[PDB]
Amino acid sequence: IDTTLKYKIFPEQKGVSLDPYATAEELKASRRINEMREGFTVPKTAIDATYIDKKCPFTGDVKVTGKIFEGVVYKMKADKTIVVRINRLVYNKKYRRYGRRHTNVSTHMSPCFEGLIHVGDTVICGETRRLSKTKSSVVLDFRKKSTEGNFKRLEDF
Amino acid sequence: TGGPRKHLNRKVAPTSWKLDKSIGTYAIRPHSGPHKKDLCIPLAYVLEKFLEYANNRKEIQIILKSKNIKINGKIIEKRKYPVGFGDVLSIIKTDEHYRVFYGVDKNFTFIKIDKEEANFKLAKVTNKKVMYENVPYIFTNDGACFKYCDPAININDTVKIDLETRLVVDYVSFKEGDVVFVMRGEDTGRVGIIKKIQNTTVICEDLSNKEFETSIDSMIVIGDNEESLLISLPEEKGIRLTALEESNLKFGEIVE
Amino acid sequence: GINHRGEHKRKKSGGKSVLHRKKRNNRRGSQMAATKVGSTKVVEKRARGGNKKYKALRLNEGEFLYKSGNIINSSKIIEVMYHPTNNDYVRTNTITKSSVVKISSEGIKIQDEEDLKEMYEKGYLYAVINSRPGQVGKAEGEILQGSKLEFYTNLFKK
RNA sequence: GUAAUACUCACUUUAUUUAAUGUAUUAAAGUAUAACUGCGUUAAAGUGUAGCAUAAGACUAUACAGUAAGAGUGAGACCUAUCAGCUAGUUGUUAAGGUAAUGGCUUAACAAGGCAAUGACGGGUAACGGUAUUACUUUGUAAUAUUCCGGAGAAGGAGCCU
Ligand SMILES: [Mg+2]
Ligand SMILES: [Mg+2]
Ligand SMILES: [Mg+2]
Ligand SMILES: [Mg+2]
Repeated sequence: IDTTLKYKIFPEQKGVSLDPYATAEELKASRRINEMREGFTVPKTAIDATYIDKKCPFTGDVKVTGKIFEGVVYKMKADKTIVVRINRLVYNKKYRRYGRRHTNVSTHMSPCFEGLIHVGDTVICGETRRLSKTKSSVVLDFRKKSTEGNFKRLEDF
Repeated sequence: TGGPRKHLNRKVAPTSWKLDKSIGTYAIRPHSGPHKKDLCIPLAYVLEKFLEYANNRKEIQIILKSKNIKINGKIIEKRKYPVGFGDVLSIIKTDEHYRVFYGVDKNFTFIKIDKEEANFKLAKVTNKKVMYENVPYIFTNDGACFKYCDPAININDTVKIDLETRLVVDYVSFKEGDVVFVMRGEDTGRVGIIKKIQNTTVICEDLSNKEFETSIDSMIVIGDNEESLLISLPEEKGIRLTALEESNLKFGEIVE
Repeated sequence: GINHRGEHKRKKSGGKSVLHRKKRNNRRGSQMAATKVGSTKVVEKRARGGNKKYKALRLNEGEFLYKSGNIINSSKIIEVMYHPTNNDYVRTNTITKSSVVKISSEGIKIQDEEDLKEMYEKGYLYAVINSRPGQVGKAEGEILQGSKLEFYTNLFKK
């Protein structure tokens, strides 16, 4: 029905059944939206859109259980995958100083956020069950890159 | 290790069994039952160590096969039967009855009670839903199912089992300002008055006006009010004085 | 025979891996059972801790549901029209999950719609399977109606 | 044997199986082979043909607790630059098969991804990991086959029945 995602099977959702001869608005009011944890809202693009994804947590099957982490994006080249860089500090007991370590975690990107998220801004994720060989978490919310000091003209004031 | 384990070791035995870590090597691994792994004890240790009725393995079979031992109103002849928390065991001869709960120093005790208390039993609800053909059900801690009860009993309230007709008789609801009993955690055997109920813990008050916080799963309310006192209390009443006052009673208090 | 372990694959960085233990019985597999069309045949399986499974080697007279009138009736299975992942199954006539077929319209009592009328003059109608044949042991599905018929018929052989 | 997938700690399993235990729900005439009796066989080890031969047996289903086990995520851990580039089921998307179950775990089609001086990829070990417990100490080091918990193997490799 929508050609944003190329299909090899009929794009319907699980458990949501209706009469076959159905209008566009009758199809639109029957999309099931999942429930979330506290502190998180479903986005505006999760409701008005028409896509069907198996792995997106809004209008999907995967339930998020467990901890919640954070990071900075590193790459956005492939499809529905982004690489989140996590920084932390370890403590050495002999020299009594700190070191810097880093990890890379590939996480699943929902089709709701399309033109918003760029390179170099924070993402709040959540851990789920396993989804691939290397994919285990899901993007939930984002914030823009901070603008502390930049050239501001008089119209920027 | 392709299957289950059947041998237990004396060094990893629970310390609340009051066993000696001397000459023995193995200990009795008890059967699966209604209680958990922590609140259960084997029966053969009760007739040997805590109660003193037998000396060796032969005299254990004599009392058990004579069918006088009555746990929760049922005769039992297996030495591996687990005696849990809160159950009442009795002998048919000599009219001796006991209630089983912890002492003050995280050890098992046995307290002689009366025949008016020998009838009933207390337990705590954990879960409730409606089963097949529109019949309500209430599930307790030990795994008994009960139907057609009062609708005022909620998920966390306690019940009173008659133990002979197996019918729910009385219940005590869950609220603040109730007397409480604890059975797990780092603090066991404390008896307290509820002050503040949080979503996961409870803020309580001892009889010595102290304070402690404890998760909701580890407690059981025994009475709604101080004047209720549905069961009989232990002799110490679970006060568990600190090491400071234990250092104060030995040498006197510090004069200032 | 066929394992489902993960200890043999390469790392995330691309370096080789090394094993330290033999093959376990916990992760144990089987071969593919391709369900054909013919005279009916069902064999039984034994799974872990009882729990018998049924596999079907040759299947016939699958059950289907009419969506508009909401009744269920049996029909025969004639041909396969489309299979999503591998296009060679249509020449060997194997039935798996989500593969559309061609069924007889004898016992079916249809309503009067514009699209189904021309095929209802002949004996044939269309249906799509929705159950795992090799593990449940029997096929069930839905009859194509409406815009769902508009989607699959662009993918036909023509 | 394994430098980490093994081990320790903190989390998840609505993604899963469990004989013996506890409390509950449900259902309820016909058909073989042994031991026995009797004829035998081969150096040994074992095995055969009869007596329509003849006994006991075999032809309910599920819940919720309770024990036991499987599967995931993250963090920690020896020496080496006279080892600086490495990887092609390798990284991802769709679909199916298979398992008690998540998952390139396996297979079709398409795409070009994935990791690195915060040390990738290689080489060595006279390398089973923690722990109870010993020493020496001014923010902590060193030993720990030895008590206990956990993992792997039965001359070397592979395959399978109950
Ligand atoms: Mg015979
Ligand atoms: Mg391929
Ligand atoms: Mg060691
Ligand atoms: Mg040898």
